[PDB]
Amino acid sequence: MEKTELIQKAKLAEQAERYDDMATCMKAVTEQGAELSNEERNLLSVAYKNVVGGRRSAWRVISSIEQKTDTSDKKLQLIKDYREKVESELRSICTTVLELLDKYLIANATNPESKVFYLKMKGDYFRYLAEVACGDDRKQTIDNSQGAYQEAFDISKKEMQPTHPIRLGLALNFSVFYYEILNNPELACTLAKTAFDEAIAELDTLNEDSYKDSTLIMQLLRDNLTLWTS
Amino acid sequence: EKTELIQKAKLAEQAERYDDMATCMKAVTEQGAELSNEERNLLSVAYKNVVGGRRSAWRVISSIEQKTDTSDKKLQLIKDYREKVESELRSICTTVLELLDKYLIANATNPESKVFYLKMKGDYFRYLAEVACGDDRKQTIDNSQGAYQEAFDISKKEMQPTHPIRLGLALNFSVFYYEILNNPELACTLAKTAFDEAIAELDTLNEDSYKDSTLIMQLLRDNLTLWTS
Amino acid sequence: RSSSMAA
Amino acid sequence: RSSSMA
Ligand SMILES: [Mg+2]
Ligand SMILES: [Mg+2]
Repeated sequence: MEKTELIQKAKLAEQAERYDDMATCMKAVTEQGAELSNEERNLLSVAYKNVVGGRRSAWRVISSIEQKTDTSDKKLQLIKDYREKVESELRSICTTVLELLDKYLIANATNPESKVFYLKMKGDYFRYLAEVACGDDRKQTIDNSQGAYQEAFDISKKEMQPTHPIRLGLALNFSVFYYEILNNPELACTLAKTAFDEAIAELDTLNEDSYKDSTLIMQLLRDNLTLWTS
Repeated sequence: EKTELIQKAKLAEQAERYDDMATCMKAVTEQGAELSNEERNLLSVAYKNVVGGRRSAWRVISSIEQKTDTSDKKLQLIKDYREKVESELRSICTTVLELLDKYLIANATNPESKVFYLKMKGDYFRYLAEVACGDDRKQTIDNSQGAYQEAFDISKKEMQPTHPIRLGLALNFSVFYYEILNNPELACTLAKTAFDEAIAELDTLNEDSYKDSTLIMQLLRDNLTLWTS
Repeated sequence: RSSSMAA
Repeated sequence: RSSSMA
């Protein structure tokens, strides 16, 4: 199927909340090898975000039930096996996304904005892997997530305005990484705070649409700031 | 393996992994043993959630299809996607109806279970009817209505008007009248009759039964408000 | 849309 | 839970 029809079908699937189909469409689009437009990047990201969020929430539920079950209970084995199944699906999804990022999206990015977007995505999905990682694998997975986040962070500080929604969302997700993966609330707080503060300074120079887009992310930053400082 | 299948079905339910839940309860059903109330509810929840996604997706896709110009070159892709969703929905409904005809209705021992299963048959033939056209639509409507009518007669004969299964049967049968047969007057009368007759004996139900029956009565009144305006 | 049982 | 970008 050609790119135009793939985008049509991806939007149709999005409307139907059939995100597996949407992800398949955007995966084919990406594999066609051309640089994605902002709309196409957004469609890919939405599709895989939902596809992985399903497994993430299911995994949280199952692992919560597991860590609340007596280690001598004969039922524990089934709970653990089911968690492992969900974990395998989650790992497969994240691996597909990271393959798309390495082989196509990062490789062909021709501007710092797309490169920041994709490196942030790499950090995101490595972080999703880190959420469920245990043992030696966890250390390297965390390192991969952090490296992607840090490269994206530096590029965005060099090439983008502090109000750019991509830079702000990168700051948000990086602060989340600090708080949830590295378990360092102070640095996460300072990261979100710095992004927010450096953004308010420039907000008034934007049109109302860019103001809207930036305000949303800044509100998320402040929400996390309030949660973590309590 | 019944106990492990049930544990896994409940676990998948909590994780909202309804395909796994449907597979677990399908295996439990195919074991030939009649299901308990809990197990019936697990099967119903599983397949309700498995088919509801397809139903909502189909409504969205068909809606987008109506608003698409008939000469638009992009129309055939929308049609093909709707047909794909329809095929998935037909597969699900056929699986459920096979479970009903081969195991559940066959081994149902009491009229409560028989009403539950015949109502389920009505529900899934109604889902087929929602997306059918032509002769297939007529046949699916006839099957749905027959299931609903037999369940309704058995429920009037054997069960009190406050029983939540009889009330939910009245609810779904009124929905069938309104949405499939397209007779709002008879749908209203069916819903209102079930509702009114349920009020009297409400003081006899227990906690769970009271909660379920009043929930269904509230749905009946909501449908009555919507249909009459 | 009409409401059916939460089943 | 922390809010990431959606
Ligand atoms: Mg195992
Ligand atoms: Mg058809």
